[PDB]
Amino acid sequence: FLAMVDNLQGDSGRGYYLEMLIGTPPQKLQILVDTGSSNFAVAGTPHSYIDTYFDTERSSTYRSKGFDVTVKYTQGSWTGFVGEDLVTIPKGFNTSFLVNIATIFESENFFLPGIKWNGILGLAYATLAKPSSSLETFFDSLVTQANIPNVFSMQMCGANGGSLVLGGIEPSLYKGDIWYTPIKEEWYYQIEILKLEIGGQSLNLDCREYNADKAIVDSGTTLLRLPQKVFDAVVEAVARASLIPEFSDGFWTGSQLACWTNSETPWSYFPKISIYLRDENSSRSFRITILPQLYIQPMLNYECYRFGISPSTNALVIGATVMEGFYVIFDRAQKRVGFAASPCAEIAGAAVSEISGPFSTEDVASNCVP
Amino acid sequence: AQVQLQESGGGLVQPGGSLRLSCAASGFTFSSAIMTWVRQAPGKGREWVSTIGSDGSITTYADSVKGRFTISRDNARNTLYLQMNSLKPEDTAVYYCTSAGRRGPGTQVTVSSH
Ligand SMILES: CC#C[C@]1(c2cc(NC(=O)c3ccc(C#N)cn3)ccc2F)N=C(N)OCC12CC(F)(F)C2
Repeated sequence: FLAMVDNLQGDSGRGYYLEMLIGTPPQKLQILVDTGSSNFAVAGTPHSYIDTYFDTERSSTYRSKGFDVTVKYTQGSWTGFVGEDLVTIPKGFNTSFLVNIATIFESENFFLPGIKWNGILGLAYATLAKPSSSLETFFDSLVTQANIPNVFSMQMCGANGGSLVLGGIEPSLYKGDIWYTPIKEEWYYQIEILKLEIGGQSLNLDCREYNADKAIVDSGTTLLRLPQKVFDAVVEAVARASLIPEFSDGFWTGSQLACWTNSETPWSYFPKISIYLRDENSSRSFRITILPQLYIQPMLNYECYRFGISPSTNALVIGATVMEGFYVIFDRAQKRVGFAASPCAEIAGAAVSEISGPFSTEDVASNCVP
Repeated sequence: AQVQLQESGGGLVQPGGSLRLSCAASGFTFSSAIMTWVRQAPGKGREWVSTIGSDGSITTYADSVKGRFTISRDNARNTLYLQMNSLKPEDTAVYYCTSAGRRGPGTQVTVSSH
């Protein structure tokens, strides 16, 4: 897997993207690694905020399925043709693999300004595939055809680049222990949250709050997204834990940046945020922890910062805000997500994430999903 | 989309022998699915054999069976095939068909010299 180390480019705003070679002769695209969807969907015509797209007419091995795909979502929508073609992953594999491909000809809040990717690699389960779960996924193609385990792992380093290890775990990407939490439902990478704690203090919410409709692990969502009730409670604990004159309301909702003398950094006065996850043994949990530096994110004479947590509707999305702290292990063969502390997850010689365990789950229900 | 799959046609052959495997599909639009043949012998690693794209024109093979095996399909009959000539004892295994995550039960191929 050393061939797969540092194969990702980007940061949490560009996205983390992988160089993918499609068709014959090969056309090089930059593809967003997206654990929150299940289609290989690429740019099929030219379009604003992209330089390249995949031209299906210039590939002699391309084959059209003769139908279209349509995904409406809340932000917007995407529409493409569905086909098949040969792909390689040069930082990874020698050989080429025959896969399904959606070529996007029309969209809305899809290709948002300042992205460097011109497609999406959906690495979630068949169940999310569109138009239906019978459209074999890229990873299910690659497991079968490349003879790799049914596992991949991801490290983001933009807190530059990162690593997508298809096939396994690379030991030089983590130190300390992997802790694994069960995947509750194979669609998204849906996992069970038992508790959020801010500055040592747990929020006083029914653990059900953190899992209606779902808590997921999604490389394809920038921020830590929290159901409005949860968000509001995280914001209130963060500001009470802070003791220093308040942030603006505009800060907390994405509409304002807070700024300091390029010198007096804001990290010393903000609390830790810890998300507790159920271990494989249900009596036990483990906690993944982000310091201020991952959720109070930098964007001449002043350094400015955005809040790295936003509200959602039906989902607690563990996005890039959190995954930027951890080597995250998508062990589909064992129906579990693993987390270890990322060594690259360090700023000014301090670790910006922590993992520890084990703790008692004798205070929370036997199941926190509704 | 209940992708149901059922392979047939394995058996016990000699070195230099031949077989032809089939795989019947139901549950899904066979005519629009990429179809793959994989093999598993006991005590070994899973090994890809061959893939075919949905309209049949696109076919790839593992170096270990290139020019000995041929994959084909019949869309009108929702059936996948694999023709296997020049059989070697290393070809021994359970051969199965996989699509979208799902597989049938498999069919046994034994190339015994004994
Ligand atoms: C196909 C697809 C898809 C999407 C999607 C994601 C994105 N994501 C990004 O642009 C992005 C940028 C920076 C980072 C970092 N670090 C990660 N992701 C864009 C359009 C999408 F459409 N992928 C994910 N995970 O959730 C948003 C959706 C739209 C949807 F249909 F709800 C799913």
